[PDB]
Amino acid sequence: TLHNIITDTENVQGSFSKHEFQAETKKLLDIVARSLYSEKEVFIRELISNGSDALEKLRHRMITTAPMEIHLQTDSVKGTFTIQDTGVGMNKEDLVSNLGTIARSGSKAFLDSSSIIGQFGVGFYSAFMVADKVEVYSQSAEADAPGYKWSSDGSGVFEVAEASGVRQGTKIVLHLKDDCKEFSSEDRVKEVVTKYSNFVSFPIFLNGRRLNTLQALWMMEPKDISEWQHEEFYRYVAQAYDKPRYTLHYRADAPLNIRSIFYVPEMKPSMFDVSRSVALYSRKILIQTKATDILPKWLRFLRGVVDSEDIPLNLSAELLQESALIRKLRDVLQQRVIRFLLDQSKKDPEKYARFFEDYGLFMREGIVTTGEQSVKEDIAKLLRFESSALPAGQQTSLMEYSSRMKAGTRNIYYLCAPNRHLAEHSPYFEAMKQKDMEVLFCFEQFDELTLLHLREFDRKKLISAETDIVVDHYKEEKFQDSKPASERLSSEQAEDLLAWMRNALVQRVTNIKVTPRLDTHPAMITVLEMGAARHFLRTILQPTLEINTGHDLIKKLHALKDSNPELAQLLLEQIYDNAMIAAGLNEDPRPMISRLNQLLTRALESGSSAHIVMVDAYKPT
Amino acid sequence: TLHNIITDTENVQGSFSKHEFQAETKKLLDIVARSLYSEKEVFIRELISNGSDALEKLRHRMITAGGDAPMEIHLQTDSVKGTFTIQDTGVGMNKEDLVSNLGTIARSGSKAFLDALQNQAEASSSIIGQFGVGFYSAFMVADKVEVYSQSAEAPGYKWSSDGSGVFEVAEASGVRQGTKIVLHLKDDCKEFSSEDRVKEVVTKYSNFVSFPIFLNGRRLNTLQALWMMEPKDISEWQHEEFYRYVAQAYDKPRYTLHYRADAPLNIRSIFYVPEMKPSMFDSSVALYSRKILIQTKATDILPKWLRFLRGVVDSEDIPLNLSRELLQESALIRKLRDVLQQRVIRFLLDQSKKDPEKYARFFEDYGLFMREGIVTTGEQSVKEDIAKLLRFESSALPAGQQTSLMEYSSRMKAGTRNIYYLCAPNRHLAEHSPYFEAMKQKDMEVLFCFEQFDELTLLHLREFDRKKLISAERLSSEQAEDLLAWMRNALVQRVTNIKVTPRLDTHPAMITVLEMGAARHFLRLQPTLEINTGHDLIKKLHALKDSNPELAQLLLEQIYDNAMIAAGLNEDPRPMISRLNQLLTRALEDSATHIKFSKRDEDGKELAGATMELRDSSGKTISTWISDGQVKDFYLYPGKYTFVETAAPDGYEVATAITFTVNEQGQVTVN
Ligand SMILES: Nc1ncnc2c1ncn2[C@@H]1O[C@H](COP(=O)(O)OP(=O)(O)O)[C@@H](O)[C@H]1O
Ligand SMILES: Nc1ncnc2c1ncn2[C@@H]1O[C@H](COP(=O)(O)OP(=O)(O)O)[C@@H](O)[C@H]1O
Ligand code: BEF
Ligand code: BEF
Ligand SMILES: [Mg+2]
Ligand SMILES: [Mg+2]
Repeated sequence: TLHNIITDTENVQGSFSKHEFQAETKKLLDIVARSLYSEKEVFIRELISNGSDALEKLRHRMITTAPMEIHLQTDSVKGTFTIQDTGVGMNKEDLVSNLGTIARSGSKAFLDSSSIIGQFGVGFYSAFMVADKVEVYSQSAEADAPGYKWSSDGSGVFEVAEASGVRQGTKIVLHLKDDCKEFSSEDRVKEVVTKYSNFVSFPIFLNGRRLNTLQALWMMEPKDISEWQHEEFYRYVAQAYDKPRYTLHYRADAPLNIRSIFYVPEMKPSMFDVSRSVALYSRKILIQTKATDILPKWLRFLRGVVDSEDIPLNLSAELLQESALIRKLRDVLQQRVIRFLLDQSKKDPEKYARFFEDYGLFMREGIVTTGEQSVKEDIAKLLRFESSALPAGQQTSLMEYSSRMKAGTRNIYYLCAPNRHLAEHSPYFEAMKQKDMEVLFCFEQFDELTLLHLREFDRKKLISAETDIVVDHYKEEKFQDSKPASERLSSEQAEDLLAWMRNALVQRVTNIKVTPRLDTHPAMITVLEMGAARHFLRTILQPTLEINTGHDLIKKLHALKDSNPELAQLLLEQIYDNAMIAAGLNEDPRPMISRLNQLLTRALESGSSAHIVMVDAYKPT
Repeated sequence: TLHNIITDTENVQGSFSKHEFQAETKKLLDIVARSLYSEKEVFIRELISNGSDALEKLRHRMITAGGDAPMEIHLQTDSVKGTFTIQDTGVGMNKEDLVSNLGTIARSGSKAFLDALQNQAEASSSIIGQFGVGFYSAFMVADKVEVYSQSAEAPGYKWSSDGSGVFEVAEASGVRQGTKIVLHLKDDCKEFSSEDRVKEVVTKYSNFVSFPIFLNGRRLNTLQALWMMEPKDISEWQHEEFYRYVAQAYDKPRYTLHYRADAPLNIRSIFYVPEMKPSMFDSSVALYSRKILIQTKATDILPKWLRFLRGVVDSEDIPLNLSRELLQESALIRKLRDVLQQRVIRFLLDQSKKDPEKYARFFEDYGLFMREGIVTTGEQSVKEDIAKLLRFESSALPAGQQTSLMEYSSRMKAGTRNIYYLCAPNRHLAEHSPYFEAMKQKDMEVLFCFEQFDELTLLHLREFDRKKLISAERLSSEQAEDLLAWMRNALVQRVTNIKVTPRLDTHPAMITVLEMGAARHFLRLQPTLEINTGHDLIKKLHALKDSNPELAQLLLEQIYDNAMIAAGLNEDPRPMISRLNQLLTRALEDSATHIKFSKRDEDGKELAGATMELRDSSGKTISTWISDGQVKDFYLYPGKYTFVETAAPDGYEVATAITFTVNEQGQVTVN
């Protein structure tokens, strides 16, 4: 039944020889040049990072005055990229051991400055991605040493000679290959600096002009950032022209080190873009997330930045193609954002209402597409509704509903209608008012779908009014009519009428019934799973028609079936249609307009009238 | 104002030494085992790739120096000891090859083997390894690695290391032909001694590896790489099954494209379009190379608008990043994306011919993707490529029938080069557009674009076929004028115009709109109601406005609402139902009493030309008019009034004023 081959069979014979690992240097160089970094442009990042590190080491040495800066120069005529830093520079032994040895990083021995970027000992070789020839001039700041020129074609060997006129620091000259002339373009080189190296701690000059490098706001003390600095920084990170309506500046080292700023734009989101967002950093250097989480999909409306020292970097930079503790970070961020937004609702409900109006669709999306019930409920805390127990216009929440529920109660009742007036005057609400439960009023298009997917909240089942009305037939229909029996059809009249209606609506309705639960309305359509039926139509519903035998229209229909039978049927058809529309279960309303106009004319029938008459006498002469 | 210190101030002084690049072996091992891959689980991919390569070399040897051995990769987990073991029955390694290949970073025996083959040999395209580092991925997850290997030539060996710069080699007995690798897993990596976990990783990366893969004596990879087979030797049921696997889906593909080509690059690929339409409540095309997963969500190979496709793309010669989970930046990959874009467009176009019906359903479901593509791309040539897939309706065609921009370009009058469209919520609002009524009479055909984002699509399209798209953008004569003047006051802030028109027939009124752009924002407004003065409800409305003003208010409101519905401008009439019910009950049951006034001669025939006033008991003139040879209607409320003749026509005597009373019961008396 099983096919295995692996067995404990092997035994060592005699002694072992010991060996050291070695390297195929030529092929390592090729790997760094062609196979290590997925984008050619990052040689700029790597060289700037090296210059920044050389400057940090000098700064640190300076404590134990001169300028500390990084210069870039593009010669589009000579096809040349030059970078020069005023840092510690390198001696002969340093040029040989650090530059000449792959995976050797002098920026490690440096152990006494979380400012140091360099780690791997390969970044420098990225120059050979874009250059036939690389020359290095370095002057190890120190009374002893002289200058040096380091030189290589990138294959196999390199040569070093003593040099004069070498300024303190290091200059590196890239003779660009014809493939890569784009990096002798000033506009091109500028694009790259501001992409990866825009938060570097020393000034960078490009062809004599100082680049507008920035402060890493996310690393700084939240209380020291003014609203205006956030406005500006938002515009930078979101590449936007408006300002944030909310700003969340979150630091933690709790489960994981986190330094982050999130913004909600003041603009409403584009509906085009919704169907068609935060940057990830470490050590002030950009790190890529294409095809990665950081935030869950429903929080893609947020803009801003996340930095976490617990995220390891691969040898290139990207990495972000993971699920480890990213999934954790994402869960932490989601929780914190929900808490932030709940707090904004407390502070300023009216402002939150505007937020919810503009961004609520993201919450609904999040509830609908999550499989995790606890997450659905967390996000659900952000939803807002009106209530039958609160004045019109006043927003409430599932939490506040829960806190008004009497000790006995175990369900949350809701009603979805286009607006406050229609909900308040809904036949489904009239029926519910005979009970003493609070009803949530939900006015937005996908609120019902949302609550259907939510299903329950804090162990309380969500039930639509329409559903609850149906369920009550299968319990005690112990409800009394709104009007005394004198204002209703007698039983004999009700039965006679119903039997007529059943014949007139044979294959349109499952059954027809009187209900004591209506007041203003002549009838209503009921369906057990009303919400799901409404949802299905967005592309027969064993519907029940329930009539109010106290309503003027119903009573008139009773008469009409024996006086103008054809008019009675037209009326009946219209009452059903009106109940289907009120139920939200109506197909195209256009084909009913014909009947309605016809009905309207036949209903509306002048009379006879009283005449006052004046005679004009003729004059004589 | 500039600051530069870069100057040619250096000079080469004296002689120079030549030095060879070196390599810090210790640190480099750490880099592979720590800082190379996004996930630790990837050591399983690498070791299986190596077993596949070993097997492939053995298979190649036996073509020529034939012999008889089964070709298999075996994995074993031990959850008590915390070990992961992989064994292949491939070509194995002698002592020299263990020291050379395993002991030297970036040395690849498999690469050398590849370089010596005829490019035509099958092993040329199935050997995976290139870099000579994949093996060091074991130290990511293992404190100790043991390799037992027995070459196919004329002694077994055990290679052993902790991964800290040294390794040991000793002779070993009992080693089976091939190679066995035993990982003693780190404490934080013990999950790879779990069978279920290892199974997840094997199926993720290595499910299509050419050789049988066993785990704890059970076979895993039962899935053959359909994209490498001849399109003709694959059945519809194989596609359905493969689709479901590769898309993780449960429906069938509505469309299947099996594309092979050796052109800009080796391509073996299969694309599917799902049968199920997508929505809000919510995999991609995967990238492979030599049957191994590179990216579950391929990024650079397709344009974003084709993200609705599922399936797989495999290329043997696509340039891989060292991590094997990315592609290098490449002009070849750019060309590939362009080629695929064109192939899929070509395929969908062909499908619109073979079955326009089916393609019509496809365009309804996925058309938004095409519209997005046209808006987001910057190449005019490609915009017009994707635009060949668009369907609209036309002014020159019946309702509900689709046409392409090409078919429009077909029918155009010989002396013209302009594409006229009109983006409307619906057909009614289109056919009755002022701007379109222009193009009806003198000019000719207009595209009707009802779908959302149809507008900015064409705006972004700009130009198609070297041509330019441009948006083309009873009751008497005084009874009616009276009615109109009343209507403008009850609907003061609902419409910006009220007209009278002779169409309608069955319809008492219709809504028309000038700007379609507005109407969208409205259901995203300045309507124009137009009245049929021959319609019974309108003539009823006319009569009730004075007689039963409150009833005529409901009726008016209803006629307006009914017209907005008939124009598709109000899709959810819930706001009107309570009112409509009031209208019905009141219609089936006025306060003002109808009073008809006759001015006559001595024979009792109606007399024109008399100036008349009606005044109330206070003396106030309520109304002044001239008799015109027919009866005059008034509607008065309870009180006392007087009809006064203020001028008689020439040759007639002025009659005595007539005083009358209307009471609360609607009965009238002359006093
Ligand atoms: N501009 C510079 N000035 C001084 N030292 C430098 C400079 N650039 C590189 N180095 C030295 O060379 C080493 C190698 O650089 P690189 O290959 O990028 O590795 P790292 O990851 O250490 O930065 C560094 O560790 C540093 O000691
Ligand atoms: N299971 C095996 N059987 C025989 N040879 C192997 C096996 N695994 C690895 N090798 C040899 O070791 C070399 C190093 O493997 P690896 O570091 O993955 O580099 P590569 O990219 O060449 O596969 C291979 O080129 C191959 O010659
Ligand atoms: F700049 Be080093 F390679 F991290
Ligand atoms: F498996 Be090798 F490093 F490509
Ligand atoms: Mg560096
Ligand atoms: Mg390998």
